[PDB]
Amino acid sequence: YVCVDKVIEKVGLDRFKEQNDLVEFMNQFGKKKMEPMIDVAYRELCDYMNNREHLMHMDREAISCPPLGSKGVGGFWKAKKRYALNVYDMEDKRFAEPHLKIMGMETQQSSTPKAVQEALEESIRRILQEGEESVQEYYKNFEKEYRQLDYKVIAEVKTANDIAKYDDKGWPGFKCPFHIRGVLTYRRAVSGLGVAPILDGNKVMVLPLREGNPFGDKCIAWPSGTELPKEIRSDVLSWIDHSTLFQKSFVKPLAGMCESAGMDYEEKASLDFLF
Amino acid sequence: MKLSKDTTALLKNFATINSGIMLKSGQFIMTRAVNGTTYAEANISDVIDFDVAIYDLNGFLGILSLVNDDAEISQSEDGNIKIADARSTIFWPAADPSTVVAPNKPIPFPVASAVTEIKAEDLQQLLRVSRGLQIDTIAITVKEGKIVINGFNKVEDSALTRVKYSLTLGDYDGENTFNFIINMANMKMQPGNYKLLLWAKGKQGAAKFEGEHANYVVALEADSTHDF
Amino acid sequence: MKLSKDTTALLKNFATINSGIMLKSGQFIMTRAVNGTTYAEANISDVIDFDVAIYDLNGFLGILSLVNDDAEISQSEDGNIKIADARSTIFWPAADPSTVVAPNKPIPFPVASAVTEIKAEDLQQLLRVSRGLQIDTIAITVKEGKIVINGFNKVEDSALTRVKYSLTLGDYDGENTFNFIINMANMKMQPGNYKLLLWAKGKQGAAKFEGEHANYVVALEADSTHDF
Amino acid sequence: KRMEDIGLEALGMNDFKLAYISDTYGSEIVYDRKFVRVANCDIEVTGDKFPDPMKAEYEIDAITHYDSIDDRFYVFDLLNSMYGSVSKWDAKLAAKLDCEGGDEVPQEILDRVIYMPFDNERDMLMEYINLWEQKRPAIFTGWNIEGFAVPYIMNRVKMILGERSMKRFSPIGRVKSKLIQNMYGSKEIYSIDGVSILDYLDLYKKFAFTNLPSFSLESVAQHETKKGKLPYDGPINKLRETNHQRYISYNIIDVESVQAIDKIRGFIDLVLSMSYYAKMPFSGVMSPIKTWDAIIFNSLKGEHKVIPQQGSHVKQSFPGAFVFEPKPIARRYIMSFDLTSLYPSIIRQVNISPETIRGQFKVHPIHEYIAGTAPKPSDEYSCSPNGWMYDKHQEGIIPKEIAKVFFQRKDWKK
Repeated sequence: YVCVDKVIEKVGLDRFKEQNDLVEFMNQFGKKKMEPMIDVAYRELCDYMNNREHLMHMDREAISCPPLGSKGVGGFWKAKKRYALNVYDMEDKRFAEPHLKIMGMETQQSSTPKAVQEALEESIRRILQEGEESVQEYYKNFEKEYRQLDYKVIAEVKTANDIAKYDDKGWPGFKCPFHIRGVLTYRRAVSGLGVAPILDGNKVMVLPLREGNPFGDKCIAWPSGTELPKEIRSDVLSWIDHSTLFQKSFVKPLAGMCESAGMDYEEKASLDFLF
Repeated sequence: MKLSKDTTALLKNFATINSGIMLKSGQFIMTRAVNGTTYAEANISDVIDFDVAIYDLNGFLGILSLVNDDAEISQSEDGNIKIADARSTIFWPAADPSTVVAPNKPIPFPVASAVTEIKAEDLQQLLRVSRGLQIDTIAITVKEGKIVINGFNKVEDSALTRVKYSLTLGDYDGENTFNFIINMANMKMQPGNYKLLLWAKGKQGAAKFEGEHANYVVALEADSTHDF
Repeated sequence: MKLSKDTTALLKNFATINSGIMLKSGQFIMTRAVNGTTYAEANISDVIDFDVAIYDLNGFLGILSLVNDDAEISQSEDGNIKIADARSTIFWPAADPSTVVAPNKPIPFPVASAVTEIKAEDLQQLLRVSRGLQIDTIAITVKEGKIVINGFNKVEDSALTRVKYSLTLGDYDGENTFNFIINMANMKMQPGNYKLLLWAKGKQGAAKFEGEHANYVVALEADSTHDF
Repeated sequence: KRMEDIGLEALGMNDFKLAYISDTYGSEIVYDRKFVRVANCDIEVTGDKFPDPMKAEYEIDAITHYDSIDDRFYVFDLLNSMYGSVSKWDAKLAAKLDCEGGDEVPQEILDRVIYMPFDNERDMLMEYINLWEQKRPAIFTGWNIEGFAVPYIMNRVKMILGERSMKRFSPIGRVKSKLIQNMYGSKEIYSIDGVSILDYLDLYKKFAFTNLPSFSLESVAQHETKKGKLPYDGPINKLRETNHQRYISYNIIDVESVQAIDKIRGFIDLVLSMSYYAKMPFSGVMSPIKTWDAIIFNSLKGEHKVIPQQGSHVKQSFPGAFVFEPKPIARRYIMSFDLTSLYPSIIRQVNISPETIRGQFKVHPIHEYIAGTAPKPSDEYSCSPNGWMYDKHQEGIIPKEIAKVFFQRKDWKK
């Protein structure tokens, strides 16, 4: 994936008024650069190897370019085989609007829910194409929108096992697992609510809580396919800790790309107000 | 050249603000934060002959404190800083201006949206209890007609809703309310009677700690609010 | 609460025994070691309006020392601790009494086998020389016919026979012999003179330093002997 | 064996089915895809816990077998199970829209659905056995079939009817169970001697060059045909007891979705093409080694040559892929490209067939060849960076096969 931007600035970015013109120019540059250069860079290797003829040759399969007139990065590089690009033309299949080619990140990883998957892919598009303030605004918008989202999807799926080992008279014991801790808190809260108890081997959605809740613990867990009891649903919802979950499900990735793209994911310094 | 003890104190405060320092010719000292969040400027009685960039201002001040107050500091023949005392001569190499964040001009402060007064003891109490109460944010706002400052722990509550330590600044007679947020790792004032000048239009907004010896300017995190 | 500086110093010295505290509503302060090896009591003049549990004492006292002594301390609307100065307030969190380890009932000392008295400079000498001389245990005993002290190095001398510090505590008119063994770290007390109440029975024994402001009680390890 | 143990080499093919098929036909063969019976299967099992294919403890209540030449969706339903008896499926009700109580099965599908209910398990399983007998599939596929379908059906017929009826699946009465699936050693595969099991999940996984977050049938079906199914509620385990109707209809669209994918990809046409181009049994498509052995043997036999005995070597892993080092930097203008058939092209660069080795030469540091500072390893003989040396005028058999296949691909693109 050779990175060639010098030719663009060398020719003069002002010459190009549309993304299509830049794409066409760099396509002609690739056409004039590939065949002679690759032929000369392989004929010496062919005579070194002493074969009948060098079949070995590349092409100009893929291109990528940040949209013209915008301040997006275009393409960054988070880790080995973990990156994103804004491809305009795959193997002479031109796209009227650029298509994002993404891999490595959690956009395709099913450990996180699907809503945050859409949110990550949209954020990736924004950073690649739009620019900084767009990502800041989208951050703030989603951050506002995440709090009132339904508690079912934003609850972590866990497996409830060997509960009796980690309980101490209905209270957390030694090395109580986080999901098991939430199950114990649920059992304490639903003590006298007439609900079916959580069974070993069942699946539970876990909603963590902030320190100091009346339940006296940092998490709760409720059985698979069911809802929180109406009596304690409001008390839980008013006391849930979505902050650390949001960061784990959405903030984590931006940190990597922005640190690897010369980008910031939230700003709290001026640099403007002064000189 | 010759520097007074108060001048060296201002240089040490600027070193706390930023490791490096620009010393242009004149009677003014100026240095901005590495990230540019804070800016410290002051006017000194002494004059300066030549501009110089110092990477290690604190170490240079430590060296300077060991010699007479009347030692002369000038440009050495080897491209460095020469300090001549009555009996001793010190060679401190001069740092490159490009390797240290360099200010250009002091900011002509516009009309302040709010004017407030703070005393030395109250500010010292604020900064001292900030470490003990692990406070990282302070919100300056209006509560029952009183312009006040309040402490907020950002880490445990990003919503900035947990009051931990509130200090009342003074009276505020106006319906133009505001909540301006400061990060504790920015302001580094010297003790003294200081005045706050707060300016804001839309997203734009900054604060100014003006004092008898030096004046500093600090930024506002975007979640600051203001209706004027 | 309006507290005096002397009370702050006394309860600071108390904080060494236990990090937390349970200041019950009343007039009497009382702490026990976390491992239950040393108890400390005192009576003050500032009445306690409500019970409060404090996790970190040292930070609380650091905050207290940086405000006016007339700042009124009470319980906030959320059950926390609100201390209001003349023009400021501080919200120190209040812990649950369950998590903070505190002694349950006020402790009386029944009777001493041989009541003695120790002068302030004696304990001061002992405490400054314990660290320098690398001493890890001490013994109060009868030698020559008089009650004396003996410093021992358990680390090297498992027999605790290598005396390093010796000082005749006083006279001894009786027939009961004893060798109480205590560790200097186990005994933490304010600089001052004290009255020793020393009692024993079977495997179990007591030493007590009664003081003009606060009284301490330390235990005696199994190596202690007492013949009556 | 006897010429092996005397330390002498025997040339030709140890395998004999390939020899028989190559000798019997010889010339290139033609075929009509319509004649070969391609069967599709899918099964739904209601169970308290995840039905485990290896143990097969739960009961089968849903079997949909799609026959190609008869072009029929045979549906076997179990009415009176141990999970409570249920009503009988209705075609016209299912064809209707879901709001009135239907399941939105396309009408042409119900035009071919041959539905049969059964009161007890033994009768339904025996009917499935005799349906297999009457219309023996020639290639028997489905989505994730060797993982959940084939094992479950065969374990259940063994645990209910006995091995004497379990072995009735094959036309030659031989159903041998292979145990390994050495990747994690988790599951077991089955082999019915006479029908070529070909798991459609593996066919898609290997012959698509596409990556998806999940390879479950639903997501890939949505990707391919843009046709999901109506959302449902509750765990699947209770569906049979809530609205069993939908249950059966659910499975009926399940088998079709796969057929839809076939109609978009033509995968079974591909498997027929490869099998009849390599003159080899169907299942060998799963293994590239068998395919290549078959084609190279057929070409060499057409050239009057003999293949050597399969030499026994130990496993010596070699260094993997040269991955470049990425600097975590944003690159705005980045032109990316990869060459075509890198390894196949190199195969003609060094002509590496077993007879083409010609010795070794003096080995330089690899960086010398990277910078080109090393001199020519040989002038009249070809050079490779591994210190080894190969002929230039004698074309290898492997390069000849590469040339033939590449020419065929170019001709067929034309």
